[PDB]
Amino acid sequence: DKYTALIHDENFSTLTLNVSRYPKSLAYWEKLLNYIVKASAPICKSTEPQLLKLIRCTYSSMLNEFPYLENYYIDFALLEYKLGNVSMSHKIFQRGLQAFNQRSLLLWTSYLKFCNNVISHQKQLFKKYETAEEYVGLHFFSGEFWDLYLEQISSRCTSSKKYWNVLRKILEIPLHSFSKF
Amino acid sequence: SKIQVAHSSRLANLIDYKLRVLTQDGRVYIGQLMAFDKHMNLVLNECIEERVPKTQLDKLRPLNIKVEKRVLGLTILRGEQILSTVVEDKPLLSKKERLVRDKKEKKQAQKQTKLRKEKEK
Amino acid sequence: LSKYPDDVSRLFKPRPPLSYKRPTDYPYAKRQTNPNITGVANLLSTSLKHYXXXXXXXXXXXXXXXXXXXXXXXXXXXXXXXPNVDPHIKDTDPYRTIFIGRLPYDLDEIELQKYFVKFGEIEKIRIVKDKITQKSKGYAFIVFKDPISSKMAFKEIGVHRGIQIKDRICIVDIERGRTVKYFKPRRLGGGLG
Amino acid sequence: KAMVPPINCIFNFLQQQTPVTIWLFEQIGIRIKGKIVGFDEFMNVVIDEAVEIPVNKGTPLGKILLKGDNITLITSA
Amino acid sequence: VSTPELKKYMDKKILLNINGSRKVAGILRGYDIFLNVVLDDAMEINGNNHQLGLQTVIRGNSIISLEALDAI
Amino acid sequence: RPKHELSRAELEELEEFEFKHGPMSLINDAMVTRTPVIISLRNNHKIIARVKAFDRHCNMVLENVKELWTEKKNVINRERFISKLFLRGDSVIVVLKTP
Amino acid sequence: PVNPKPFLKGLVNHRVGVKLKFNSTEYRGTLVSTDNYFNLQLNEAEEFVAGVSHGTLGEIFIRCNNVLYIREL
Amino acid sequence: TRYYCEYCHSYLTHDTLSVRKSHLVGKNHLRITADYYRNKARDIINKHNHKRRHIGKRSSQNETLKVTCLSNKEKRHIMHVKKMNQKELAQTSIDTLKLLYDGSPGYSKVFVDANRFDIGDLVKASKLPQRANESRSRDETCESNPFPRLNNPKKLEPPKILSQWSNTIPKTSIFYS
Amino acid sequence: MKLVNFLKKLRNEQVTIELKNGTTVWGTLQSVSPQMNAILTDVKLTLPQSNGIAMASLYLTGGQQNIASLQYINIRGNTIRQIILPDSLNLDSLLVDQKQLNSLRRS
Amino acid sequence: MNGIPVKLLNEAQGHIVSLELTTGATYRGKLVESEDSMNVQLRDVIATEPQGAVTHMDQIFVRGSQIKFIVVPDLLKNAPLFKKNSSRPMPPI
RNA sequence: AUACUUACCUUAAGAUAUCAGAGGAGAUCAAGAAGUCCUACUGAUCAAACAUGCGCUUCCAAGAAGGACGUUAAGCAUUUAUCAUUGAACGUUCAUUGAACAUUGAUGCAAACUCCUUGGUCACACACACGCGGAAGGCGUG
Ligand SMILES: [Zn+2]
Repeated sequence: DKYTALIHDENFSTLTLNVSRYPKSLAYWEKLLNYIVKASAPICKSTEPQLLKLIRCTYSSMLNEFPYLENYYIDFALLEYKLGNVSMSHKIFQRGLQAFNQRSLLLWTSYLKFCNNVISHQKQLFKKYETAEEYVGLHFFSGEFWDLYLEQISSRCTSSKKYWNVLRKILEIPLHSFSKF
Repeated sequence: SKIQVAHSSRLANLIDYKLRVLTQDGRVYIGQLMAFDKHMNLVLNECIEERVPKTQLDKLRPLNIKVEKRVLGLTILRGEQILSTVVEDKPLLSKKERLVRDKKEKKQAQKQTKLRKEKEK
Repeated sequence: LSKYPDDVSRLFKPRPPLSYKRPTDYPYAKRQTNPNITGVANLLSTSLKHYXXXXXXXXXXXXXXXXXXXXXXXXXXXXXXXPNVDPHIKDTDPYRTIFIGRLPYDLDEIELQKYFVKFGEIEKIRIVKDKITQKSKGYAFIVFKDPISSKMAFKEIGVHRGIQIKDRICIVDIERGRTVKYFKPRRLGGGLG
Repeated sequence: KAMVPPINCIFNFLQQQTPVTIWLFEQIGIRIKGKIVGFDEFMNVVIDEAVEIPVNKGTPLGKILLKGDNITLITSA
Repeated sequence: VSTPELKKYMDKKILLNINGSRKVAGILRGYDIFLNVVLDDAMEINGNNHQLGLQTVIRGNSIISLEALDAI
Repeated sequence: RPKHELSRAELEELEEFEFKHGPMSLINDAMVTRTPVIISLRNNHKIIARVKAFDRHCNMVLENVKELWTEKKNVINRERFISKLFLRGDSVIVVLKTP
Repeated sequence: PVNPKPFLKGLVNHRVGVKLKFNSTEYRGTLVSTDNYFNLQLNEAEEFVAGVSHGTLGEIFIRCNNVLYIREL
Repeated sequence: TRYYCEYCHSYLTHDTLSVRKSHLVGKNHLRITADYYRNKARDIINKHNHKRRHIGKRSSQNETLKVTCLSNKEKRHIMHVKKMNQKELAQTSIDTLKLLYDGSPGYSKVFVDANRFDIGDLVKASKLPQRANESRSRDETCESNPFPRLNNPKKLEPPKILSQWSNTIPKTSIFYS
Repeated sequence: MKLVNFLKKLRNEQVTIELKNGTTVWGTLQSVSPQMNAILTDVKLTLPQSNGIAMASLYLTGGQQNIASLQYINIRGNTIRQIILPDSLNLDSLLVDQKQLNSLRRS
Repeated sequence: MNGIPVKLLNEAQGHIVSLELTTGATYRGKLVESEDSMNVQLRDVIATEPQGAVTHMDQIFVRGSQIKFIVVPDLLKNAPLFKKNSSRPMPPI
């Protein structure tokens, strides 16, 4: 009922017209965002499926309208995650990475901090870090990415040998926070 | 495994031994029992859990057996879904070492009670 | 994170999420025991093909104890059917008899008189002995001459029931061998206290 | 509102004498439909006018002391 | 002996997985010391839907687990 | 009456009276008159034997056990003689007693 | 009104029917006696393998475990 | 009956659920608790291995190298320095991307720690009871900060350097500020 | 009246044990627990003709190289289905139950 | 009362545990509150179905008698519950 | 540390060897209960700890045992990578709509390298037969 209650509120309609008149005005679209989610409930599976399809399609039009939004990639992927549908959240961050031609570190560190908790299979999970590493490892402020990777490869392996490889790989790279490593 | 388990020992005497407890599923848990109870809820330190797959089960039929191990570490297994436990490794420290260690633990415990009596004064 | 930051972050730092693949057990739809259960009525033939029965002999070992207990109780009841005809008991009034028991062995009858003459004149006194040992058993029967000093000897404050006759506390009753309706002695399942 | 615990709910459900789609434990179990005429603590439930219907022509059974553990689920049809 | 701690779920739409594939969604009207569970508006979800009457009560033997679909 | 509410040390006698004059009177009969009974078990093992003891749990000692079952794949019926057995009552489905 | 113990007391001396847990097997006989644990002792019982008689059994004893319900005929 | 709390070394006179919950949430219990767990870890890290080191039995040993011992004060000082440095390296995380994405349109939903939806309801629920006396949230849009270099942000912080090798830097940077 | 006490009279006696699984076990009883957790040294255990769960539960218990020879097996009570005593043993001696005797004298 | 293992489960409150269920499902998440009867309540739960999928519950409450085991974190290896000789400071009166 | 206030809670039961006698509880009815109960009483069995033996038995040094939650490694072989509705072309293909991890995987077969942790790398001796103290168990005695 709160779906239809959102429809029949005039605030949503006026602001909807404001926005659909103007695509690349971000600040209109931000109020569109804030109205939809803040006017909605605490978002769980109990909420109405029409409203959830609305939030999904809303961010999909957003994200395909402004493809260089890191934070709204994270916001759609995590809000979509809280419902469940982990496989879709993987598809979402991978759509984001494909929009950043698999670069730019923030999507990487957050996808990967996410991916620690989701994916279980070690060889593959480290392979995913490796594909991440050849794309955004050399990045100058990429210290958080490595720190993530080093704490991780310290956690799962038993032999230290795989960890020494990465330590010897760090210090060659000109990182910003080299000095922690 | 030629381990020669104590012919007159049960659970409380089996403490800190490395067990190979086996369940209703046929999964095996391997690790140091550090505690049990009346219902046979075990803790199992550094535990590794091994299955055989359905496919390797064909080779097991009437040999090298690709057992699948996941590593459960400190787990605390239940007395409902088990079958039977055996003993796989003896503990690290021998009977004299365990005995002297228990002596030291008891002396330290009596000392802590003396310190409680001192702070109570 | 939980309440305190330090060890929740650093010390505990739990397990990797764990690798999953395909189980061995059955995924609930078929956890069954045995729905194809036997149809016993065929086996009513095969017991004829099974064809003596061995002696149980342990229930016999318990049944010996049970039958011996019932037989000893029946011998008791045979002693229960088998006290007016008795020559030890004097045909006086039952209401003027006082019973004493828990008596020390070496207690002399003149001392029994001496402790008992305080209330009434005593008619007669029978202290009960074994007939084969002739040790004093430990109980005696007194008839006074009146009922009221037998009753005052039954009423016990500062007096008999609790008096220390030869450095031992004794027990002091009205005679109930003649008086009350259902009385059996110790041998016959009864007795008091 | 308030709490409606299972013991008091089945007693309310016993007074009202409404029809019952009662289910069973696993694939063998056959969905019984009846009217409750009484229960116990062990959830042995004597049900009245029973009709058993196989898992997806239901046949009557009369009145039944149904055993407690085999029950999965009480409903009002 | 101890009554379960479903007090937070007292009016919130929960989803039992019952037995291994039965999945029932209702509102937790009650619980006893055995996790016998009184649900309102049970709506059994098959992966097709089937509604289950006004009130229902489900055996605490058959119940494996339950999720809060409603926010807390 | 409730089980705690009975007492201590009545409880044994109340079980024993429940044994003599309850549903147990088939296993009561079988041990005292040594007639062979037919236990059907959960794993299709029909058992033809004479009963030595009873339990609250229907743990049953059995003497000169015939046992017999059915290998259905065709069918070979296999039998085994087991002279002194101690059988837990959990497997025991139905105790039939022949006259 | 009625509970399983009053219905079971009144059930005594009747041609009872017993569905076991398994649906393969059902015993139609006269009910002799029942405990507090609801064990069942019966007389001259009749098998039914998925419905059809494989014989008449005699005096018979089912454990409380395996029986799914008992009915009055 | 009695619930012995091994940390507090006190008792609960009769176990029930509510005194357990109220005790395990109790600040005294949490303090002695945290002291103990820290304490076990610092014991196990402090405790030397001291293996048996079964010495084998063995010409080419012609070279001899000088060992380097230290003073007992020097030992205790360098051990204290290493203790402090281990404690730093474990605790320290890397800020950067918080300070990097400060002005961002959705920084205040994503990095502000309980607006994320995934971990979000935790930090509200993990908030302690605040019985004693004495957020940049989703409302933030693009038009809050239109032009970040109008109202001066602080520069990017200069990167950190080992003091052990702080003497070996490039003296005299090109291009003074 | 419980019969576990019967088994408690059977330390150092050589039985076989068939389990609810179908595992067959040969080897002496060292003791038995209150709820019949029977501990058994000098086991060799066999699986008659098959159950895949029982195949796994057999092989994985070490020393398989299908008789598996094991030094020491504790077996849980709710796994023990039936237990075959030696035929040399006299049942008339053991079922006497000094506790049940004393209880008869207690009555 | 309890005995050592369910006392340990009472100890590991609010820390990342992993449960197998009898169905083969291995829930994983923070442990809100365990009971003595091993009914355990969990938060931020990531679930592995028997089919091989993975999902995310927020707030699960799994019943005790379908737990296959539970894994607590490693450090509880060193726990004062396991100390065999810790003497009791004069029980209450 | 002390005070005050609030919230919560206050008792599952029994036994600690077993069997047979000595004596007691010297059994409240005409010489006696039966039994049951206790014991620094005795006798027998059992359990636990300690000590000693066993001309006990087995295991203890580049390799042997165990592991890799490592690689070579996309090594080689095989298999699989949604359903429903509608339209069109000759069961298939394409398009639209609606619903719900991973291919460099997964499974099988190995093989090799590297690495890891443990152990009396003991004492004696280096020779032509047919030792003490370690570690684990079994038995015996006290
Ligand atoms: Zn505490």
